[PDB]
Amino acid sequence: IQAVIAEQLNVDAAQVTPEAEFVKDLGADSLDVVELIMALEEKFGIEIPDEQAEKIVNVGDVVKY
Amino acid sequence: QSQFFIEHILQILPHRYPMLLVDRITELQANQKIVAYKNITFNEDVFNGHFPNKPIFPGVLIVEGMAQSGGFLAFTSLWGFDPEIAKTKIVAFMTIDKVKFRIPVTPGDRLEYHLEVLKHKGMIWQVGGTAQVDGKVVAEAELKAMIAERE
Amino acid sequence: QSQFFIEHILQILPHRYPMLLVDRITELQANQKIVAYKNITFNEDVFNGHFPNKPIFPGVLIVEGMAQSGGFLAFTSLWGFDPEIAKTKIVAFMTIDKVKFRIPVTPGDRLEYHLEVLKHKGMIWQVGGTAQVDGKVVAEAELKAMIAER
Amino acid sequence: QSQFFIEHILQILPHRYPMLLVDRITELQANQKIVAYKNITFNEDVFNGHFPNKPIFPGVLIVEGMAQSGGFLAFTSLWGFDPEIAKTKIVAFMTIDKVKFRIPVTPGDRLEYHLEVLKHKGMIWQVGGTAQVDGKVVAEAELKAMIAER
Amino acid sequence: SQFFIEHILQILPHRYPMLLVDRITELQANQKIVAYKNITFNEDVFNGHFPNKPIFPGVLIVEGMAQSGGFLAFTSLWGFDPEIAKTKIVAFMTIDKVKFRIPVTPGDRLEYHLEVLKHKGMIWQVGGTAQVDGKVVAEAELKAMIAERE
Amino acid sequence: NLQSQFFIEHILQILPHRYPMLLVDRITELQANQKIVAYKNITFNEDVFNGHFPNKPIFPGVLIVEGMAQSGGFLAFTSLWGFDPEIAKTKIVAFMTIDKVKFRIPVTPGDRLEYHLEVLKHKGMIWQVGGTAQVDGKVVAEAELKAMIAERE
Amino acid sequence: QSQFFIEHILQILPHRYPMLLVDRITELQANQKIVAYKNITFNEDVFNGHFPNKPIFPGVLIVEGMAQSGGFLAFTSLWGFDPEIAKTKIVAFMTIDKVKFRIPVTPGDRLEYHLEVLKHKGMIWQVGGTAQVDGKVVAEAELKAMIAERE
Ligand SMILES: *P(=O)(O)OCC(C)(C)[C@H](O)C(=O)NCCC(=O)NCCS
Repeated sequence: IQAVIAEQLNVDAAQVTPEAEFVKDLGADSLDVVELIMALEEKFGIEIPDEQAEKIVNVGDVVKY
Repeated sequence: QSQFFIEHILQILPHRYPMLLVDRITELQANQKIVAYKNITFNEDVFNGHFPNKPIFPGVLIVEGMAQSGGFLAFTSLWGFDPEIAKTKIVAFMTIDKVKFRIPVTPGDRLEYHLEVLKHKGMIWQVGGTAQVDGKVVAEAELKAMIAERE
Repeated sequence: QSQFFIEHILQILPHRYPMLLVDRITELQANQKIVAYKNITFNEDVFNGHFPNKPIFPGVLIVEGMAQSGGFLAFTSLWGFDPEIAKTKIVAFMTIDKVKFRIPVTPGDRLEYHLEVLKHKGMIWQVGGTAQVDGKVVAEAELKAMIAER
Repeated sequence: QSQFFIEHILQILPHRYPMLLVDRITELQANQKIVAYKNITFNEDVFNGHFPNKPIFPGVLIVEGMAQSGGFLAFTSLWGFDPEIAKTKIVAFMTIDKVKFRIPVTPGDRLEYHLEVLKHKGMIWQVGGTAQVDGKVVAEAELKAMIAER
Repeated sequence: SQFFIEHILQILPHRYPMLLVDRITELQANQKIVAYKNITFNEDVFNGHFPNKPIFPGVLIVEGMAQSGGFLAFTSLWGFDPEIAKTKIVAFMTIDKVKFRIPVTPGDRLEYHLEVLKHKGMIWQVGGTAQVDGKVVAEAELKAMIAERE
Repeated sequence: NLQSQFFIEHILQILPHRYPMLLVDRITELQANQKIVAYKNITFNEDVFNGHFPNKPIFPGVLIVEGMAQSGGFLAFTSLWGFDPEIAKTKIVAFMTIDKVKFRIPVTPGDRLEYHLEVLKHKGMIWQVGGTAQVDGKVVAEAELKAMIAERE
Repeated sequence: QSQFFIEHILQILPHRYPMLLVDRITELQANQKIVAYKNITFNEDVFNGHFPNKPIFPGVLIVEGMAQSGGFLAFTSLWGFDPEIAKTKIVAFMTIDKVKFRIPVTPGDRLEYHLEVLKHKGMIWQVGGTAQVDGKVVAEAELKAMIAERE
């Protein structure tokens, strides 16, 4: 779940900590967010509506999903 | 239908000359796959420039035609054959991956687009497949497109 | 050769964009017949005018592609596939007759030209036949050309 | 009217760029004849290909300009100058016959279309005549068209 | 003193779609030139200027006057010399006293009437009118300098 | 209450010009009745360079003038009606006179051709504008234009 | 040199109107990187079709312009500015990957190409980078090409 968030946004998993917010801290694009979400649905099969999505702000908010 | 013709394509896709690069739909399975094609002829403006004395259909335009074919699958899977909403919508390339160019395409080829839905999610469509001439794969591509409001 | 691609055609005919209306020769028999085709696509500038919202390949351009094919037959029957000689000759079409338009041609069609020699004496060539889409006659015509020095 | 300018022509014919090949109508006698013309200039896309360094107006396009002229004659004979009805009909061309090319047309020519009604029987119109530059016949043709609904 | 498009091609480097002189009908060295361009609807410029209202752009009238003026300047010094023409450019420096009075439309013959106002070596000042059917549609005064193709 | 910046979709709603005679891509400053600066990007992918000239692409001087007229026309129209697309369709800006034009520097693919125009005289529907075309701060051309707004009728 | 104008580009690349999508090279380091650009203007035929009343420069043409910039980089890295050898070579692109489109490109933008060499070995070149408008990344791409003899 962390080597995934790392590889999608060209960081190193080191910076990816429950603290880090995708936009403000990892610099995720609108495009980057769309692709990250779709890549977390692929890794372990699941589905995350844009209801629930929108108010996911940091990696902690999804790691409980 | 069975086949869809240029008059139907024009009602669904917003693209116009010289960027409408699909001539006919030969197979269409909603949310699953589409087969379509574009005829390649010397009487196209692109061949003045690519290249003088050596007409070669540009690889990136093969990809564009795969994308328009996927967009036609996406429009009709979501909204059926609606000419009216089509006029308020736009297609936007998001990503392109795993592009291989294997064989040059030239005037006289029928360039066929074979695309299958890899994943779709509201207005986001991930398709992939091949482009083919005479049963041979001339290119491969995988892409994501968004249907967007023209506003 | 019997099958000529666009690179070979360009070395025989002087027509260029946007008046080169033959893409490929699939069959050629000296002094007998030729089979060739033009692919029809929406990505052609002619469809901007003929007609908005209803793209239809003009009938007179079907005839022109028949003339180009038949001229390829005449030239080839006299001098073979010789690009240097082709620079020194013009195929001048004098008459067109018995033109019938049967079915509209549209984008996505492969427009095939089937021409046979009806009569040739010296530099004078009369050819006739059909244009076909998917085994169906969409137009017919006959043509007479004289070949002269360029 | 007898004289028709391009803004009038555009309201009757569905043809647009690059297939509108009639610029002005100088005489129109219903059911009888029509005189129209197209200005030939180097600034046309067709001359890029026909031919490089030898600009010649393709004969088939002369014939298409004759056909557009005859269709204008046919339509206005039955309905006069009626843009509303014009959006309802097609002049569909069936046949072409007795075409002869006599003199090349080049940039700087005023290509005049002289068409007379040869037969009008129902919705089938048969027109024939000449194309002229400076009072000389450069081409001749007969055409058969059919007026039907759009 | 009659020059046709094949002659004009050999003197002026302009090509499609910026070659705006079809024919030179009168040429007096160091004195004047009369030339024209045919205006047809079959020109790409009318797609933009304007949709449903074809008007030949005034700046292209001036440009055709400049092209006719350059032709006169060059042939006055070197006659009809294609080979020296390849090495020269008529570079226009200033334009003055331009007046547009009558719109030019498809079907017009756009005549350029230019006279030499001043000639001193390679600096040429020409001026005159553009005309359709004996009426002045525009006026202009141009100054150019003949220089080496670089 | 006119904005100061306008983009191509705004330009399309005011000027009747279309491809290939729309020669303004973006408007960067606008002051009603006073001045306008706008620009056109010059790229090799323009049809005009097929003719002008083979192997030596050079943007035609008259098209520089034409792009300055279109900018002045945009300023004339928005000064009299604001940003009013529906009224723009009923009005044409008619070129009357051109004066005092000089070509100093050639314009080529890769240039950003800036139009700098100011009002020299405004008399009802008659507009006299004048200024320069510029590339990278250098004056590339000079011109003076008179136009008159009347009916598209 | 490090700056090349359109007449220099014409002597290296065989692409002609309407498929020459690089107007100027502003920086070039052999075997390292290239910075080039193309002006976007409404006066381009693409915009008749893509789309009516909403001109958006096609993403596949941004990629094509990145390829042309990379090809110029590859060629001049091996032979410098040599028009005579350029007549005998073609930079054939085999693969494209990892392309992303972030911001639409519209009339009036200066579309800049920023490419670096990721790997090269003889005739095999892999380049990668971004397309930029006003210092913002509007696209990114990675391309593989083989230099071959012209024919
Ligand atoms: P977010 O929902 O704001 O996503 C932004 C999208 C996916 C719309 C994208 O990042 C974007 O704004 N532009 C891509 C533009 C493009 O694809 N241009 C190529 C022309 S087909």
